[PDB]
Amino acid sequence: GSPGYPNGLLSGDEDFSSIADMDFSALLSQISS
Amino acid sequence: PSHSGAAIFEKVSGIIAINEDVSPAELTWRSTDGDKVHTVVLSTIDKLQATPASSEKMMLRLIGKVDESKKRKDNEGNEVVPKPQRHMFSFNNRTVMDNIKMTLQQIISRYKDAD
Repeated sequence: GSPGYPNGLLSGDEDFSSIADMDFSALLSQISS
Repeated sequence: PSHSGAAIFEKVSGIIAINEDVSPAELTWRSTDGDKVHTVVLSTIDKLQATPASSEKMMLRLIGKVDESKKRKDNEGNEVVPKPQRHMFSFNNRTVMDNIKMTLQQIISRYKDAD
């Protein structure tokens, strides 16, 4: 379609690695519900 | 073994380098020119987690050393344990992260035996 610029400054920079820590434990194990 | 490749840290893209033959080996991220620099001493690192080739993500985590024997409890007496800090690096290829982690993994296993 059309390219765009993603924005993610709703806090800072270190606030996305706290929720992306719940992201990393599901990748090495990977379970389907 | 390559020790150096290409990594992103804090949304600023740069190049990653491993520091051996030095005082305890350190994983040094620098900016694409190298005006910005971050350093990970592996004698202070316990674990490392990287994004699989099946994962939508391109990243590499570095887990720091924490003292978990200082187990804390809340007002009711519930176990609240302080967690280690992890250092992430974004990548473009899985063949690099697995080669950086490979070296790293071989560095921490030296500080894991402590001789």
